[PDB]
Amino acid sequence: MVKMLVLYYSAYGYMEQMAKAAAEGAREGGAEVTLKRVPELIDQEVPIATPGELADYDAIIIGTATRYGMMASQMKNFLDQTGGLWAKGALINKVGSVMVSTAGAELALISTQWQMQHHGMIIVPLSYAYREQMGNDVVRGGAPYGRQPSAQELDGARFQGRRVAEITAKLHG
Amino acid sequence: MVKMLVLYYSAYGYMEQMAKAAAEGAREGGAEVTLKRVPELIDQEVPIATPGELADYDAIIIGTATRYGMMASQMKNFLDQTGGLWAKGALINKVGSVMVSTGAELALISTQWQMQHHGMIIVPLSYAYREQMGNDVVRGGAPYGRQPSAQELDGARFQGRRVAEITAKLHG
Amino acid sequence: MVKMLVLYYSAYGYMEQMAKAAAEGAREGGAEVTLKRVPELIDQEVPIATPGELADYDAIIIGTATRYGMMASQMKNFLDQTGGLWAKGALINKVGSVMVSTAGAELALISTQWQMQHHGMIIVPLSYAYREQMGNDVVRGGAPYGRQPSAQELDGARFQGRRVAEITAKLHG
Amino acid sequence: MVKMLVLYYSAYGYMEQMAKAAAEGAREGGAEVTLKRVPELIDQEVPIATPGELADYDAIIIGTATRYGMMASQMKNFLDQTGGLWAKGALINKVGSVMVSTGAELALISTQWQMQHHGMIIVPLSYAYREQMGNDVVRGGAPYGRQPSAQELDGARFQGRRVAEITAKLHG
Ligand SMILES: Cc1cc2nc3c(=O)[nH]c(=O)nc-3n(C[C@H](O)[C@H](O)[C@H](O)COP(=O)(O)O)c2cc1C
Ligand SMILES: Cc1cc2nc3c(=O)[nH]c(=O)nc-3n(C[C@H](O)[C@H](O)[C@H](O)COP(=O)(O)O)c2cc1C
Ligand SMILES: Cc1cc2nc3c(=O)[nH]c(=O)nc-3n(C[C@H](O)[C@H](O)[C@H](O)COP(=O)(O)O)c2cc1C
Ligand SMILES: Cc1cc2nc3c(=O)[nH]c(=O)nc-3n(C[C@H](O)[C@H](O)[C@H](O)COP(=O)(O)O)c2cc1C
Ligand SMILES: [Cl-]
Ligand SMILES: [Cl-]
Ligand SMILES: [Cl-]
Ligand SMILES: [Cl-]
Repeated sequence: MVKMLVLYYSAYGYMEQMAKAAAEGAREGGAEVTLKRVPELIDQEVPIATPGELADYDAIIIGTATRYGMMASQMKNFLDQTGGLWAKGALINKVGSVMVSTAGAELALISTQWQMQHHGMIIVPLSYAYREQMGNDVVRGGAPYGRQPSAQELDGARFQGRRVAEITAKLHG
Repeated sequence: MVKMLVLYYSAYGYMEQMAKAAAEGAREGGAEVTLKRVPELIDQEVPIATPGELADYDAIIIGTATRYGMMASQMKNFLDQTGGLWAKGALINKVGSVMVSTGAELALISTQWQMQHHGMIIVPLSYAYREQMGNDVVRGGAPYGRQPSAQELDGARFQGRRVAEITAKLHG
Repeated sequence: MVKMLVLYYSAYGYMEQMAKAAAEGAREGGAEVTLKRVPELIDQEVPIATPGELADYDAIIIGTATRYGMMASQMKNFLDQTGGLWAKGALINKVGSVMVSTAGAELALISTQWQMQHHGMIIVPLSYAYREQMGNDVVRGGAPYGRQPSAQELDGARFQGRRVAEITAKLHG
Repeated sequence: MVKMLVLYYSAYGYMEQMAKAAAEGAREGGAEVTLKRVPELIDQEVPIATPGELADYDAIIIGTATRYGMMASQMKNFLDQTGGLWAKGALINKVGSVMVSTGAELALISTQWQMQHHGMIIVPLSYAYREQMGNDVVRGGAPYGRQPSAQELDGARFQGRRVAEITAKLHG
């Protein structure tokens, strides 16, 4: 099995739920998933991650709450202490993906993906067209969509997780 | 073999050379490569691409000249005519990569934005490796010194081959 | 009186209404306002603008519809033909401001403001804190807020226009 | 006189020199200038600034060193502690400007983002003038040639004075 790290920062519990969704989706993708959160400057049942352990995974999904469109200082400060890993090129060709929350945050997405790109990580974006197709799909199936994540957002997170998982699996097998 | 499109816009021939380098590297990666340029609004021997043919490739490398840090209008206007492909989701899970020439970070971000919204899998530059290269070629006995330098061309080749191999692994 | 140009691109009539609001607000700011739209690649009573006329105004407000978070090709193509003006430095120290529509578009705002910045134009941003204060204000006054622009958005546009106008007036008097 | 704060973060002394240049230029613009640096997480003779004092100035110039194209964490962490000032709207209509050192367009965009959301009036670089400068000093008889060059320092000074005069006009 490929190993995936779901690393998140949640200020109000939203991004945590999104992260759990992504992790579940990734487990359904046949990956060994570990859920962790970044240090502070809330579910304590979730272990706190270290910057140096990121090289121990084949894929890394980063999700973070946002403040007025920018990265949360916690996630950015966490990723800033991965200079050694960068110097080694330890994260090169590892699969990565980013989730952001505004509970629009394009700048945050760009910044997080910037830090991930400079590590040489392969980036898996959102499936936008599919995510707008989803409403029509669930309408056809007989169950239309309609601070706390909706069903559509969670489904999107799950799908994202599984997609990243399968892609990683393809890259290792 | 996986099929790759090296699509470029060059205002003065720089990005054309970079594109040829990338295409060569991709050929060395065991990929079937097609080199094409976007329409205007100088090498006429290089075929002009159509927006709708992008779905016919397993991987797409986009290189563009930049103006004061932004995307060239040609490339953006070309990519703006892929609305149908987006609606179909024709480019989802296709491997992509971006080269930019003049710093032009904003252009990189915009091009990668358009490629991301198509759901394309993005392959970035190997930055740490790109600083390692100087020391490498110094150890080898051949240090690096309008027209791309040897280091930049080698970087383009490496990028192309990397994308090629990644695509091959994703399709094999 | 200071002269202001309200230049806009509207695909579906939203940004046009926002632009009219901004223009009215600017007139209330004591400025001589001219409303224009960029060429195509819809109110034909509104004159089409030329790239070279931008130097004839003390202030320029740019509003544009957005496509998946990016600038509309019309506005960008229009601003791309102002190379001569840039070469002269004709727009240096002229007051500028940007409105964007998604009928979030942070990247579009950044790009438009990028083109305006490289001309050396003085940038007047949105009054964010005031714009969230506005709801509470109109609630206190006895008239709470609640494809087609809402009352709050139009009021924001008007306020923006007047603010830009007064700032420009201060810079010329 | 209008009051201006030149707030900077320097990792290796470059942005410190740029900041001194900007402060000098602003003094020549008839402004009362205070030079300060952000806290850490080398010149101890330069006073350390507090997040809440930013409202005491008519104009604020922010200069910061950059790391791989992004904002330095120090400056961003400092500006993140101005939530109260934002809630009050204390920095609305105050004149602002940004200098960045290494291309670092993303850092410029982020810093200007934080300054914009405070409602600060933004004064950019004079780019066309900054390419005019070389030809100017060539005509004058003194062509330009880790430590900022004469052209960069002159640019910093010009920026400072420009911001100063603009602020003075906005308060006069
Ligand atoms: C996530 C991340 C990405 C980085 N990307 C680059 C890079 O693209 N180019 C580079 O020269 N250094 C990069 N670095 C290294 C830093 O920019 C910095 O040069 C290094 O950590 C040493 O910094 P210092 O000696 O000034 O403390 C990166 C570091 C991190 C943590
Ligand atoms: C490169 C590209 C990316 C696009 N990404 C999105 C997207 O992420 N979400 C979306 O709703 N539409 C997306 N579109 C579709 C456009 O937003 C637009 O709706 C389409 O071109 C037709 O719109 P129009 O009739 O207003 O011209 C994209 C189109 C292109 C060409
Ligand atoms: C809105 C705008 C902003 C520009 N900003 C810059 C700039 O910051 N630096 C620069 O060298 N040229 C700038 N230019 C000029 C163009 O980048 C370009 O160099 C010039 O128009 C001539 O281009 P060409 O000879 O390749 O056609 C700007 C042009 C426009 C229209
Ligand atoms: C520099 C800066 C800019 C801010 N801009 C905005 C803004 O544009 N809109 C907004 O709602 N809050 C803005 N804020 C407030 C923060 O988003 C945040 O709500 C505030 O710091 C308190 O949030 P917290 O309790 O979640 O930490 C800004 C704060 C700072 C420091
Ligand atoms: Cl959250
Ligand atoms: Cl070129
Ligand atoms: Cl519109
Ligand atoms: Cl420095």
